[PDB]
Amino acid sequence: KQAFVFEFDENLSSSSGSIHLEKVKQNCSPNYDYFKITFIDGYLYIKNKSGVILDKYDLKNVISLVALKRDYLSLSLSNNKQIKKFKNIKNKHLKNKFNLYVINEDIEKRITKNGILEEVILNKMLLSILLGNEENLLQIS
Amino acid sequence: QAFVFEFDENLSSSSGSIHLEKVKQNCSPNYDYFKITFIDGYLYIKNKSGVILDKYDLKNVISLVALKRDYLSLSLSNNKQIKKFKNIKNKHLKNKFNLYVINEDIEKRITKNGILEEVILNKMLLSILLGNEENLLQIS
Amino acid sequence: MQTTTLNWDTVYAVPINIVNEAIKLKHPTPENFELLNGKYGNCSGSFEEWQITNGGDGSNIRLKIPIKNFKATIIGNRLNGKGGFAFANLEVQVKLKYLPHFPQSKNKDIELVDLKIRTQSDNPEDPAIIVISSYKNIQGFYFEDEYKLTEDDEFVVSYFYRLIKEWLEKNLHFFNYIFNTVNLNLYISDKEKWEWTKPSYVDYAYSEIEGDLSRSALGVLCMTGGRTGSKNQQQKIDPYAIPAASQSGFLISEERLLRNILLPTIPKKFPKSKGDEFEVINESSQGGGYSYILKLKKGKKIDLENIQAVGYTCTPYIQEMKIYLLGSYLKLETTTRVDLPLGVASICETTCEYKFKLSTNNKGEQTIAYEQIGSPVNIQYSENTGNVGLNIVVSFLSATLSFALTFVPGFGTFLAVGLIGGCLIGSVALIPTFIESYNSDTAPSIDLSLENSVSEITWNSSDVFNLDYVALAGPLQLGGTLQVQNS
Amino acid sequence: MQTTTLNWDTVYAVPINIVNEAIKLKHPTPENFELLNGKYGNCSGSFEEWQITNGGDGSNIRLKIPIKNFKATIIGNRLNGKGGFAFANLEVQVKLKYLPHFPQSKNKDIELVDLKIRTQSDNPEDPAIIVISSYKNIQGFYFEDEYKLTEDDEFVVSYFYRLIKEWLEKNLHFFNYIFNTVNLNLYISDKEKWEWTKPSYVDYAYSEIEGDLSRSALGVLCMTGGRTGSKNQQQKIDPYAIPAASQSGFLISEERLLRNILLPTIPKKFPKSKGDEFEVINESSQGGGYSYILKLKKGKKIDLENIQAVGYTCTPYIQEMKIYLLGSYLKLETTTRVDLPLGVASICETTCEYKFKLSTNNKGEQTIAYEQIGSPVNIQYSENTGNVGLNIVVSFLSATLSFALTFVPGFGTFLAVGLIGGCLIGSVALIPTFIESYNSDTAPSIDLSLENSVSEITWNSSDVFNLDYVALAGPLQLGGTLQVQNS
Repeated sequence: KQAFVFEFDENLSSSSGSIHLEKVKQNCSPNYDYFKITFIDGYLYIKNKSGVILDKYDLKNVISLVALKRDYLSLSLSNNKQIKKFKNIKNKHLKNKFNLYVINEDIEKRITKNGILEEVILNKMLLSILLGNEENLLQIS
Repeated sequence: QAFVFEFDENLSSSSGSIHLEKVKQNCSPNYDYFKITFIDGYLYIKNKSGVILDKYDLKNVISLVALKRDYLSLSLSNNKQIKKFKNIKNKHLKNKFNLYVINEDIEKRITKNGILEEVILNKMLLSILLGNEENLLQIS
Repeated sequence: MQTTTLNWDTVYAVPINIVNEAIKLKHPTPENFELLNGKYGNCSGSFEEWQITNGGDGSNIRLKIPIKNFKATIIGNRLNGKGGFAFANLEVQVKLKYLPHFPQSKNKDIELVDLKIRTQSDNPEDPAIIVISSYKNIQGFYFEDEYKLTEDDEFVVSYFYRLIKEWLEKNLHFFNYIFNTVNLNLYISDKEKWEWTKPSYVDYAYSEIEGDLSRSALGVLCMTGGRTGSKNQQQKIDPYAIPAASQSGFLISEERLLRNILLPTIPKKFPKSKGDEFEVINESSQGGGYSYILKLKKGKKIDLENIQAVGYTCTPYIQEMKIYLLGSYLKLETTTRVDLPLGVASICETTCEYKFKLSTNNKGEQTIAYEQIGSPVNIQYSENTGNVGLNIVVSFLSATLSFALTFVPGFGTFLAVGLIGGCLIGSVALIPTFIESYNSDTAPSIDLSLENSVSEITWNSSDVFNLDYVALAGPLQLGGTLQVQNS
Repeated sequence: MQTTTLNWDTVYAVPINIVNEAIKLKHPTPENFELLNGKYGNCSGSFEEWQITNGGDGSNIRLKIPIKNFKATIIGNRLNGKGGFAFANLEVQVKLKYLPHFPQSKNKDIELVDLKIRTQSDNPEDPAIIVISSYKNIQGFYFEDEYKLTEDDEFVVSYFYRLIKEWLEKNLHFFNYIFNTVNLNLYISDKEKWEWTKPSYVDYAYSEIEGDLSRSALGVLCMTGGRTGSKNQQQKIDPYAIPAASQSGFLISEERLLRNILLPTIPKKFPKSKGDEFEVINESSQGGGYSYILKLKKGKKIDLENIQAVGYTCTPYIQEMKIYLLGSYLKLETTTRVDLPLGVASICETTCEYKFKLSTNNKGEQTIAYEQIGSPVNIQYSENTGNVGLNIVVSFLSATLSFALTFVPGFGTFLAVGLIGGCLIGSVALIPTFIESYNSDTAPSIDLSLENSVSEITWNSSDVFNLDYVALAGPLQLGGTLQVQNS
């Protein structure tokens, strides 16, 4: 598949939509793979403690750049059973096995022009939909 | 796990579905044996009047055939990806792989009725199989 | 050309043309037949003798049955009429079967069995007589008002054929013929000579090459020495079982040559051996088929006669060896190693090759001879770990080369003569004496050997096998002509 | 352990601990900081010394930035309030950059470049500063939220770090530590010595292995001799670059040793030859990316000095050879062939091995010595198309064996001493004279070659490389300790 569903839920923000992923050719970090994430459609919601929507940001066409250690390539097994999502488990922090990090959450600053708040939340969202789902990256060219 | 067959001839007709399977054997190492089981269908014996002189239910008839393993060279390239066992009406085709019938009706569900039934069934089996041996390539 | 027994112990292959000839000769007279009061109709006609024709495989045999002056009356609610033909070939498929031969042999140790057409079967999935839809060269066909043979009435002929089958099924003598007769040795034990060529289990195979009957063969397949058949065995003949030079062929599995002749013999070449160092195994890459080798067990070595080199009494040893059958050769590879205590290691990998052939002794009797092909091929690996002086190193390696170049051909000769010995005298225990006194001029006749091998199977009641070829082509391979009695 | 330069010419690997220790000694980290009048908030605090920490790779460097006595005001419509922490360890990711050194070199043939943190970037896909999402050892966190904070203090902390990042964006230059300094020899030509060790292009790499930091290194990677970088070069250091025995490691590519020292030198061993018969290629086994070997070009042979052999004057020749670097060794394999006019050919495949080590001459000066490891290992075989008798063949093979055992070590000795020659004197033209008159007691000091190789790179402004180790481990490998000028 080209596009993937993503879902993110936490107490003060949530997001969903679909993303396109592609490997980024690079020669500066031989032990890491770079991936470019393009948001095809989606919204980022900021909510209060009781779930009321305070703000929302259209993610459409936002572009993110991430990297992780090529240890993930040894993940088994790339089998189709069945539909892969980039989903997080609400309030369940996970281990970062492959030193996944975000290089730039919004390259063209479509949302982070709004300020640090958006950057920080977008950064958190990216790590949270990726971590634990790295086996999904195996099929990305 | 099924295939549709269509057999059309001047004095004899047949339609339905069959289930084929490879028969393990250790007596003819250059040949593959197949067990054909008729899931559904009827065998029509007709005159030139084209009416129904006799109608036999092919249900559960079991047939056994063999052919030269050379057929395994065949390249299927499923196109158009739907495969039936259909004879080409009134056009006797070649037997590339020395295909032959070992038993037309093992339990004699139909052939108990005499020699004519053996003859017709034997002719029918060769007709639906010949030309269509490429279908066999996917039968375990 | 290298051939194989395909996991059988012995294989006896004869061209189909030769078999059909004996059949025709023994049944020259046509036979009138008639079927009256048949449920599905009646018929009458004349047979000529059946013949094996192409299209068979393994157990399955095609027969061509020529029929002339045929008439039939068909009965049924559905079809009904009188007809016939002037000539047609009925083609059927049958199997053959080994059956006890009568009278029984006087020797209660042997069961004579005959190869004959299997006339009856109680298994619905394996009919005794299968009619093949072949409307070849039918002449003078007619049925009621129709005197032409059309596609629309070809089924009438199929009906005729099954009326003829009805007669055949009730008149089994039509199929009488003894293809061959085999001495099954029921109770084989160690005490018998040539145990490896005496059949204890037998089956057959029809093998056709390119659909050409003239290049096709019927084969007798035997397990010997008390072995019986298994899933390991197939009803198949190698294309090259029969020598190009000869009419008919007989093969003895190189497995049996190696396991039963050389393996028990080889320790007698080595006085310093303990006797348990050697084995015969099936070698291969990824999966194993028919390639056998006589070798040392893993971890084993053989000490040899001591040599004197550069002032030292040294003990050569064999750390590795391979004896096997490839193409026309018995091949020997032997790795010999010698260490000089000062710190020089010598390792020679030496290879020798042997052909076998038909020959004669002083008495003009047929026998088996061998010859070494070319000179030993040697590769010498050396190491100097004591930083020994040049002259000593060079002299030492020269001595150990000299040793290998004489010892290894000696070992090769032992094996070749030993192999011939087992073949000719049949008693393994007698082979070391045979080697010691071997002489081309003096070598015993192969006749006793044949009596216990090929002649364990008799074709066409009384055919004699006339040997005209012997070679190694993987298995030991015999070529000869079947002589029919009463010339 | 065999190592590799991974297609670079020269490699200089220093443990990260040494680099960090140097930073804490020079205290380049700014003390107090404050962001005033920011749109999204403001902050202030104190830094403790910045240090390289784990998680980087190649270009990418992770810095631990410990912060204390921190407070910040957050300004926003949603998140808004004042807070701080007593201590935190901020982790960022940055890159380093080579910049023109000042004051420049007077020699305009040499361009001095400094390795320093990259402070800015105009490529959005390559931020100068990346904040890492790590919240380690945060003490005394506090924040007064005017509305919402169900998600933890982690969120506020991430916001704080971005405020600190805003200050960093404008103040990273405050951290002007020079990691190392490199002399770029632009314009290398004519009679230049040691051209294969004079850098013409330089880059760097962080390398970590699990077990971290203690075993992690910062590497200076150079292309030399006018060569430049390419996609062929990766920012990576082999795990075995630094001798286990030493603090820091310097590597000179085996490819350069072969192309620039031995390849021009080896013809001078055979004034018989034309001089165009040799080549350095990429084909050898097994691990890594690829290995380099010096061999005869296809089709070529090298006539050697004549020998007497069983009454005939024969010319041995080199039919094939391989010079290559394996484990701890310079290895030479030479295949010599001799053809006897009687029609027999001798073939010897002879392998010799040489180690290098740090040594001293009689003036107590450090130098490079060598030694042959054991004796030649040999393989000998033959071809006999003339049907020549065994006795002649054996005597013939003795003579050719003796020649190989004498010639090939002499060949290896020439190569070993030739290579020391090139390393120690840096001029190809002078090597033959060096070989001819070599003497380990009198061999020149390595100091001049160090000036032109390793000391072309200067760490921590004024470090001096104290050599304590030399070996061949694929590429020439130097082991040593950085001496920090006490001051």
